[PDB]
Amino acid sequence: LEAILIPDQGYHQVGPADLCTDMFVLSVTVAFPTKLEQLVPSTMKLSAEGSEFFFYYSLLGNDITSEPFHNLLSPDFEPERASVRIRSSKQILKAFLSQQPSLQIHLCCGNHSLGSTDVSLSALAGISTDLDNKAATVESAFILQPPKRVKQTLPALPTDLQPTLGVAVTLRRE
Repeated sequence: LEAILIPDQGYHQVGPADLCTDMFVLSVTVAFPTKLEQLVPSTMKLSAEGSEFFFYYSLLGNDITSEPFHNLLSPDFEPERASVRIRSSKQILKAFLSQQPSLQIHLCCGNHSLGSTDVSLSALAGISTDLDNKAATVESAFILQPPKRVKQTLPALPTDLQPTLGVAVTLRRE
């Protein structure tokens, strides 16, 4: 199963076009970054202003970049939503989402990743038990991790203040 973009119609076909004809909307919201400064080592001194950061992920092969921000201590980040339209059948779409790799969201500087988190799209498929009547949403604050630590250190506990990003993934009929 693959999501084929129909450029003139602005949706992605999942399944046979003559059998799978229902319209769905898959939305990703990113919001409320916290403690992003902890993704940068304390021995790396950034100048007060002049840096530009943003968030990136890929949604069904579509590149999604947030508005830029310049202060890791206070991103002042307005919540941002991206949505893709999908023409499929309820059962085919769930199977497709169950086979997808995790949604990977990066804190970026240029083309460098300062940290990333994974959001399970197969978990969204599992809770999509009532799409005829209610949209299904996977939502939480997800922990951001830097790309490469040199040595193993004592892991942070889930109760600890770590870099996090609010991520909500919602699936519904159109």
